[PDB]
Amino acid sequence: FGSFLVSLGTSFVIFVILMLLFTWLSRKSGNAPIYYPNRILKGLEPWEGTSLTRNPFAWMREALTSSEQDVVNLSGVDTAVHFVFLSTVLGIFACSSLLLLPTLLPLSMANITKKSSRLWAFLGAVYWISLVTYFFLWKAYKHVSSLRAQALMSADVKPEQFAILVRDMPAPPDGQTQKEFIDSYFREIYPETFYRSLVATENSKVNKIWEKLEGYKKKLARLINESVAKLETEQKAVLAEKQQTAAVVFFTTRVAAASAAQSLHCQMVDKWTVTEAPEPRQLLWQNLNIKLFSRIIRQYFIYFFVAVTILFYMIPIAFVSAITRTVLESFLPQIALIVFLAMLPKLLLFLSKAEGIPSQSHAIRAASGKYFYFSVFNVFIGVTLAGTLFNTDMIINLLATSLPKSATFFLTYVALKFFIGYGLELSRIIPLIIFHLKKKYLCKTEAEVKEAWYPGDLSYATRVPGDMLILTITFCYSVIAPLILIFGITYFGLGWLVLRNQALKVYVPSYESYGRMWPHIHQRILAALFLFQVVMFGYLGAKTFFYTALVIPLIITSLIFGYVCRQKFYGGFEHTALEVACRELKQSPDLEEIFRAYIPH
Amino acid sequence: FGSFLVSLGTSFVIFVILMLLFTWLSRKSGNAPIYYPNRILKGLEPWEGTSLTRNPFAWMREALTSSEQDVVNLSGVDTAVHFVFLSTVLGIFACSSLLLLPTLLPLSMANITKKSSRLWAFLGAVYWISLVTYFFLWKAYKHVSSLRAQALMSADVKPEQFAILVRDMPAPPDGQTQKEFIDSYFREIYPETFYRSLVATENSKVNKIWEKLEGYKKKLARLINESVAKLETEQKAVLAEKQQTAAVVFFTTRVAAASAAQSLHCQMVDKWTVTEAPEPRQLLWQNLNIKLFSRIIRQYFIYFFVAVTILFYMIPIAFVSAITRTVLESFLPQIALIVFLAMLPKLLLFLSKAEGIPSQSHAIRAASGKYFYFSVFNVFIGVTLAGTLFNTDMIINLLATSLPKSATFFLTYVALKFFIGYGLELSRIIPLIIFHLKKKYLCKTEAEVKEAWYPGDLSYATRVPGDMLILTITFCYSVIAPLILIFGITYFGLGWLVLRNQALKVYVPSYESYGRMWPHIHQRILAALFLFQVVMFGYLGAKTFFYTALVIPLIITSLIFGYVCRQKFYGGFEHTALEVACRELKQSPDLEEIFRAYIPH
Repeated sequence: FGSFLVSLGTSFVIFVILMLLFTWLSRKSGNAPIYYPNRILKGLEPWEGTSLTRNPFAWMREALTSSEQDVVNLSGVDTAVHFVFLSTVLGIFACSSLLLLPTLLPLSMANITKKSSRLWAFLGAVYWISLVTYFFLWKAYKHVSSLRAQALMSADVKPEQFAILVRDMPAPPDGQTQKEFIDSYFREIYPETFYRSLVATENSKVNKIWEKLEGYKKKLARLINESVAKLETEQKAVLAEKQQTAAVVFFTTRVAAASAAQSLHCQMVDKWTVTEAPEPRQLLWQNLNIKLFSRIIRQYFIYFFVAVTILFYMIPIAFVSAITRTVLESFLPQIALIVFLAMLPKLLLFLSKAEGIPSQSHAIRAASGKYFYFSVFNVFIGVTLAGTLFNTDMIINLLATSLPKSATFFLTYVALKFFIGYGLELSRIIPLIIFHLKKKYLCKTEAEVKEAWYPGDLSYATRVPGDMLILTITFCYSVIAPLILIFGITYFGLGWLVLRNQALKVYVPSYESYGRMWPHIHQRILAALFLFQVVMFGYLGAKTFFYTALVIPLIITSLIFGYVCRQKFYGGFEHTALEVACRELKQSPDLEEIFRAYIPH
Repeated sequence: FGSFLVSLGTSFVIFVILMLLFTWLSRKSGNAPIYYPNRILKGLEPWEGTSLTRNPFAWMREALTSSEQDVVNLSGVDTAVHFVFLSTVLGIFACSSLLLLPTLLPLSMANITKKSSRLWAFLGAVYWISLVTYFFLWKAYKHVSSLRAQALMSADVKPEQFAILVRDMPAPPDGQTQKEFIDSYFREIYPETFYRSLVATENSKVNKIWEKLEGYKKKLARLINESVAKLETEQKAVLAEKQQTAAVVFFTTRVAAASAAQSLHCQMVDKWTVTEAPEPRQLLWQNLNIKLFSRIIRQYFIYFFVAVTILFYMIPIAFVSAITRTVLESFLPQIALIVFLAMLPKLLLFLSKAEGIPSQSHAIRAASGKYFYFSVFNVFIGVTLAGTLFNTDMIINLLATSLPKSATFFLTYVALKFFIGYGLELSRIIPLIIFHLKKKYLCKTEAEVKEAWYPGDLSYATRVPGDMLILTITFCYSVIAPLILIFGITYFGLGWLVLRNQALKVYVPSYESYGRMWPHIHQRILAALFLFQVVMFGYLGAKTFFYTALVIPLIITSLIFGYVCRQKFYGGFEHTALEVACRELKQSPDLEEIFRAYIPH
C-alpha cells in the first residue's frame, strides 16, 4: 500500500538533503547558522563553515562530537530539557527492538486466533516496553532533575531570583491609594526585608498604540504625533480608575524572596495569593491584570470550548478516514489533515491567551495541555473508531479489521508527518525565500544593515504537541502492528539529528525556562502509556486471554507510579529550592537593576 | 414492620431519660458535670445543679440559651467546628421538609410507573435539596472559616506558633554528629532567625518501660528499680546508633516560623521536607520517627489491607441482610452489626497508627479517611445490593423490590443507631458503673482523693464516622423512600441537643485543633451527595425519564464545585495565615518556654 509514500518520501527527502548539499556554500552563509550571531555579532561559528563531503562530521557528527555539557551553556537549559526528552523517548523505542524482533518472528487469513494467544510474546513484550519506559523516564527524570539543579546553582544573577508576583490585593480602599497602602502593608508585615513595589497597569490600550508606536517612529522614513494623544488621556484615565488587584514586589535576599513565594499570606486565600514571578519574557502581561474569581469561570468556559472543538473537529477525521494514483486522493486528506491540525497550535494559542496563566512558559504547557487532551479523542480514537465505523465475534472481526487498516493509515501518517517534515525543517524553505525577497525589499527601507534575522523561538507550541501525537500513535499501535515501531524508531533516530542541528543552528531561545514543560510532558508520556494499556485492553479484550494478572496489575502500576512520581518529584520541580538560593549567593547584590527589569514600557 | 422498633425504642429511650430524671440529684453530682472541673477543681457549674422539672431549661434550654459565642472559649474550637457541622447538616435536612411534604403527597401495587415520572416532584426536589445543600455547606464553609480565623487571631501564646517539624534530614554523615551539623546548617541558611533544635529519639523501647515506669513508681504502695537498667543501656545504644532523619527547630518570630513551614528547602524534595509542627498532644511520636520513602510503601500496603478488609467484611452484610417475635432475630444481626462495626474505629485506629501521619489530629481525619471509603461499599451498596441479590424490566422490578425493603432495613438501622445510641450517650452507663465499682476499688489504692475522672476525649474516632454512615443513608435513601428523611430529621434534632449537652457536660477536648477535620468532612459530605446523584442515577435509570439535562448537569455541578471549593478554601485552611501571625504579636516573646514544650520524657 504505502510503498509509494516511502518511495516519494525517500525521493524528495533526499532531494531536500540535496538542497542542503547546495546550501552551506553561498553568500547566505550568514543566514543558515544564525545561532552564534547571538554570541557575537559576526560570529557564525568558525569560518571554515563546517563542510566535509556530505559534511557527516561537519553537522551530523559535529552534533555527535558536541554533547549535553555545552547544550546548557550555549543555549538555555530549556533546549537541554527538550533534547534530553527526545533522547529519553529514543531509549523508549531503542529497548523496543527486543519487542519488535520476536513479535516479527511469530508475524481470510491465519490472522490472530485465541489459542496460541501470542500474549506471552505480545503482552509480555508490552510488559517489557512498559517496564523499560518506567526505567527510562524514571532514570532521566532524576537526571533532568539534577540538570535543573545544576543550572540553578550555576546560574548568574537574574532579576527573577528576587521577584515575587502578587495577584489579588484587597479590593477596598481604606483611606489611601494603592501604592502607599501596599507598601505600608509590606512594611508592617516584614522586618525590612522588602525593597519597593511596582504596580500593575491596564496599559493594553496605550500598548495597542505602543507596539504600534514602536512601528510609528519606524514609519518616519516611509503619524509620528497623533498617538501621543492616546498616550495621554486614555492612559491617564486608566491609571486613575482601573489599576487592578495585582502587582510585583522585591526583597533584600533571594531566600526571603522564594520563601515569600511559597507561602499563603492572608486568612482568606481568596485574598493575597502569590506565585513566584517569572521573567518578563516568560510572563504575559496582557493575560495578566485579570481576576482569579473570573479565572475560575474562564477555566469553566474554555473547558467548554474544548468540548465544542472536539466534536466540531470530528468531521475532518471522517473526511479523511473514508479514503483508506488513487493514493494521492489519500494525500489531499492527509496533508489537509496536517494543515487542518497545523492551525491547532494557533487555535490553542488563542485559547492559551484567554485562560489566565500568568507565565507564557506556564501557558505553553497548557497549550499542549489542550493539545494532548484534544488529540487523544480525535486523531487517535476518532481515527481508529473511524476505521471501525467504516468497512463493516463480529465486533471482534471489525476491531481486527480496523487495527491493521487504521495501523497502515497511522503508519503512513507518521511517515508523512516525520520524514517530510524534518526535511522541510532541515533546509528551512521559509528563511531561504524570505532571504531573497526581504533582502530585496528591506534594503529599500534603508534597513539593509539590519536583517529581519531572528529565526524565531524554538517554539514548543509547534514542537512538543507534534511530538505528543506521534507518542500516542507509537504506543497504542505498537502492540497491534509492531512494524510502526520500526518506522517509529526511524522517526526519532532522524529527529535526534536534525533538531539537534537546529538546536545549534538557528533557534535562539525565547525562554530561559529551566524545564517547566518537563514535568507536564512527564505525566503526559505516562498518560500516553495508560492509553496504550487501556486501548491495549481493547485489543486483548477481543482476543480473550487471562486478563486479571494482565490488566489489573498494569492499571495498578500506572496508578502507583502516578502517586509516587507526583508526590516524589512533581512538587520538587514546581518551585525553586531555597538552599540553592542561599548556597548560590555570589555576594554581588544590587537594587537599581531590579527597577528597570520591568517598567511599563 | 418496624413499628415494634419505634415502640420499644421510645419505651426504653424514655426509660433512659427516666434514669436521667433520677440522675442529677445524687452524691455523684460531681461525676455527671465533670467539664467545669477543667476550669477550676471543685467548680461543677453553679451549685444550684441546674434542675427545673424535667429540667427543660436546665439542660435542653440552657443549651439553647448558651450559644456558639461561648462554645469557642469554654472548650476548644474543635468542639465548635463539630457542633457547627451538625448544625449545617441540621439545615441540610431542615430544608428537606419542602421535599418530604410534596413527595409524601404523591405518595402488585400502583407502585411507580414510567409516564407520571414523578421526577419533577422527585428529582426536582433532589435538585432542591442538592441546591440547598450547596448553599448550607458553602455558607457555613465561609462561616467556619471566619470562626477559625477568629480563633487564630484571638489565640493566646502557644509553643506551636514558633514550631516547625522537619522530617527528612541528610542521611550521610559529613564529619560531625547530627546535632551540631544540623545547627550549623540552619545558621548558614538563616540570618539569626533560628533559635535551637531538638533531635528525635527511638525511645519507644525506653518509652515502653517509661509509661510502664510511670506505673511502676505508682506500684510502690501496691519493681521500682529494674526498669532504670533499660533506662540505661538500651536507651544509650539507641541514641548512639539510630536517631532518625527527623527533628524539630524553632525561630525568633511567628512569621519566620510559618513562612519556613510552607516552603520546600533543598533541590531534591526527597530531602529536607518540612511540615508545620502541631501540638505534642496532637502529634504522635511513635508513628513519628519513620521514613517517608517507606511511608510510600506503607500507604501502598495499608491501601491493600483496606481491600482485604472490605471483601472480608462483605460476609456480615449477607449475614444480616437475609434476615429482612421474628424481628428480634433481626435485632441480633443488627446489634451484632453495630458491635461488628463498633470495632471499626479501633480497627482503623490500628491502621491509623501505622499509616505514617505525623499528627493524630491529621491521623483521625485519615481514620474517618478509612471509614467513609470503607462504609460506602459495604454498609450501603453491599446492603442495598444485598437486598437485591436476595428475594429474586425484571432487574427493574428487583431494584424497585430492594430499595423499599432495603429502605425499611436502612430506616430501622438508623432508628436503632440513633434513638438508642443517643439515649445511652445521655446518661453514660459506663461512667455511672465505674463510679460505684472504681470508687469502691480505687479508694483501696489510697487514690480516693483522685478519681479516675477524665471522661475521655470528645473522640471523633467514634463520632464523625458514625455521623458519616447516617449521612450516606440519609442522602441515598432520601429520594426513593423520603420517610427516612423525616426519621433522619429526628436524628439530628435530638442529637443537636444531647451532644451539645455532652459538649458542655463531660468531654474536655484532647485536641486544641482549630478545625482540621472540617475540610476533610467537607469534601466528604460532597462525596456523599455525589453518591446520592450516581446511585440516584441508578434509581431513575430504571425509571426512564429525560436524563441528559438531569444527570449530566448534576455531575458537572458536583465536579465544578469540587474544583472551585478545593482551589478556593481548601489550601486556605490547610495552613495558618502569616498575616494573623504578625497581626497577633502580643509583644510578650520568650525562649525557655519552647524547650520544655516537648522534651523526651
